Amino acid sequence: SHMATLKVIGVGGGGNNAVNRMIDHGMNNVEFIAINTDGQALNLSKAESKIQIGEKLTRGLGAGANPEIGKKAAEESREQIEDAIQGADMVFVTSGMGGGTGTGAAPVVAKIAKEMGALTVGVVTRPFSFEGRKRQTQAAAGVEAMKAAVDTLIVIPNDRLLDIVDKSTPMMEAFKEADNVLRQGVQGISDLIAVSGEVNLNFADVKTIMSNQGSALMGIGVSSGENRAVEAAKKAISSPLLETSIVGAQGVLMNITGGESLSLFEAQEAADIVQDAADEDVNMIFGTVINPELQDEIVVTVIATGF
Ligand SMILES: Nc1nc2c(ncn2[C@@H]2O[C@H](COP(=O)(O)OP(=O)(O)O)[C@@H](O)[C@H]2O)c(=O)[nH]1
Repeated sequence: SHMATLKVIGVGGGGNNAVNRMIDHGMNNVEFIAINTDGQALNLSKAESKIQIGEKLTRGLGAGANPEIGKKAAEESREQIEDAIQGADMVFVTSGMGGGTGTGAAPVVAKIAKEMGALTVGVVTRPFSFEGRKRQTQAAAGVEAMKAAVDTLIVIPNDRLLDIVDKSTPMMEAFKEADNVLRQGVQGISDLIAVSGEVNLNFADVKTIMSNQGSALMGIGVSSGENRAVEAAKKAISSPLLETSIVGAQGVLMNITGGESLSLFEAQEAADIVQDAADEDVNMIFGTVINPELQDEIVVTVIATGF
């Protein structure tokens, strides 16, 4: 076939939560896998594929906050993990850094995926500041292990969630907003992989921009009316949740989707917004897709790397 296989793997409590919320929202052409030391949380997982790691180590009661326990559980379940991953051309590993299962096992899962040739993308959170300095330091070590294990890594500091809520936004909704990064990135990459464009981008272009690239920005912006293209681009590159800014980006995959009214001029304006915002000359892998069922709506998908 010529259709890449995409899998999303949630490791630990936060990653399993992300998996479950993405499933609830509705995702179609992606295989979800849940990996955990916590048997109860895994029994509540909506993922079609489930891997309880560290069963003898932990008896399904969790790894605690020893990254080494989660790491050992993952390494001891390597074969199960590999069998679950087999067939994947692209693998998204999502996890909450700080704990023992995510922080320790997500890099092992990512390394396993990377050594099977899958384009391996990490989307991990850092703990809130109020969780303390030891938690944040452990999260940092986990983030560096992730960087060493993945093709590219998106970090979402939980503190940024305090910048998008008002005083009454339910925690559930804010966590759904954090998960939207991963979900909308997966959906955009999927659509781009699948849909032929007037300037065509395929999976190999995604690899070009994301293979062995370290830190990354992943964003999407939708807009309508006058100045829609510029505004969608600005939305795409200006997410308050992402640690990495677009500045200093050396590579960028950029796709623009619109109706049949999509003008070359406004696509140029969007690409200029992105190319200038980097404050650098950026290797842009650029694409355009005409979705005739859109009308006055323009969607700008951006993936930046090279920091
Ligand atoms: N955004 C978000 N962050 C989470 C969620 N659950 C946990 N976290 C964060 O991830 C860290 C690790 O928690 P968790 O994944 O449950 O620990 P582990 O499963 O033992 O590795 C926590 O300290 C939180 O900062 C979630 O549902 N959403």
